[PDB]
Amino acid sequence: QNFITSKHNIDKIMTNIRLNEHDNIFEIGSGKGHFTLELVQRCNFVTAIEIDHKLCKTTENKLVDHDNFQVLNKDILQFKFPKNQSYKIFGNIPYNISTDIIRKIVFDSIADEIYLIVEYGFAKRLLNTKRSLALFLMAEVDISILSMVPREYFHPKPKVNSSLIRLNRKKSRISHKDKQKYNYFVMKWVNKEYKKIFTKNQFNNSLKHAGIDDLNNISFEQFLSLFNSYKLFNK
Repeated sequence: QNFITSKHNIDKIMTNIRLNEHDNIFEIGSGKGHFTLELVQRCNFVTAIEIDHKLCKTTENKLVDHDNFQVLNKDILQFKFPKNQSYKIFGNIPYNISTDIIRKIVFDSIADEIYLIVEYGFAKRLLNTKRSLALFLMAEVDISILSMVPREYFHPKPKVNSSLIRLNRKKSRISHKDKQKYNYFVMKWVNKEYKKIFTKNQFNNSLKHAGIDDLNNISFEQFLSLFNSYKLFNK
């Protein structure tokens, strides 16, 4: 629900999306095909993943004059993305499953660049180093809010505005080796269960060592410093 159908608005949004003629794209949710139509004209090939079969049909009808696409009536959460292919993602996604979609495409796909339209508050949370999802994502991708999408652009009109965000894949900051240890550290840190990860002395030394003077506001680099100190203290 909450589709964007004004061509005028669609163009303004596409203006911030820098996908090119040679990129293969996976669209999360096709809606009635309003963005799908733009993507196929802009990009090399588009694979739209849509759970609702009627929408798949509508999208298909809207793109009748295009050949560089396919619509798959599947569940994004169960979809298996390519493993030896360069591709990007775009998605005007539902708030209710935003968290699951993003973990799915960031942790279970190798898309090197992802463009998503999410609620304004959700987007802000993804950059908040006090939250676990943000800390897990920042180890795999860089995140940036590109523009604000007014709720008037949607229908039904949501009660809050949205944001167009971009996630860029980068070399993981956490080795596959420190996976479990990182997951534990993140959770205990966001829950402020400091005692389970640092003795009082290690805690203070780690903070000064990371240059953190205000616990209520730490950069991701500072958090990584903390995780590194955590590793050192524990063999």
